[PDB]
Amino acid sequence: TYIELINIVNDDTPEDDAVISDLMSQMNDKQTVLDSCRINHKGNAYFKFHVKGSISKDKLKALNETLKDSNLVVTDASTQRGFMPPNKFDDITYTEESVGYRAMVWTSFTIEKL
Amino acid sequence: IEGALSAVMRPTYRYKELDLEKVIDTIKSKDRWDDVCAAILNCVKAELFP
Amino acid sequence: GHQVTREIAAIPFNLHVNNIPFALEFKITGFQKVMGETQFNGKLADL
Repeated sequence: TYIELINIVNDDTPEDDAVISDLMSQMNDKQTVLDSCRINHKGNAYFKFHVKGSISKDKLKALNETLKDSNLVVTDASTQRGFMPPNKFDDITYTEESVGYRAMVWTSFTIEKL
Repeated sequence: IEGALSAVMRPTYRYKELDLEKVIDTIKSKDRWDDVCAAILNCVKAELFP
Repeated sequence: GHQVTREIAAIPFNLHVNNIPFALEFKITGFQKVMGETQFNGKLADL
């Protein structure tokens, strides 16, 4: 029925703690960090990570407080509804490498030095 | 709301954030300038006509 | 109380009034990301 169908989507979508856990895994994986590395206009370096699910404002603040211990903050976290492009791309255009479905919930994190 | 015309039209406001990093495919696109122009105008047109 | 000055001051007397409660507001960012490339200025260092 209708309620079950929307529960499937909202149950497939991971919750805040799972989103943070997956973000930490991507930050620990060396190749993913390299793929997410971006050089800013000042010669600085920021990292962009694509993580399935969404994080609420209350736990994003908790995430930033956790990251401060590492001199990192999340300057942006945008909740997209669409396909997840690989971390080596900056754009959300659908390619043969994209994972997901057209209404998938996922977040694009921008992590910068404190 | 303030403004004399509020009495003869339906007050209308729309806010949309456009991130060129996510829209523009900088790796493969041959003409980045045109893609930026299209992204901005497509954002405006999509919201303005309705 | 100790120095006299010829103070020729201009006092703006005007008002900006909005007539039509209609606007579409867009926030467009990322131009420097998609219209330019940063040069390899040596290695990445935190200073």
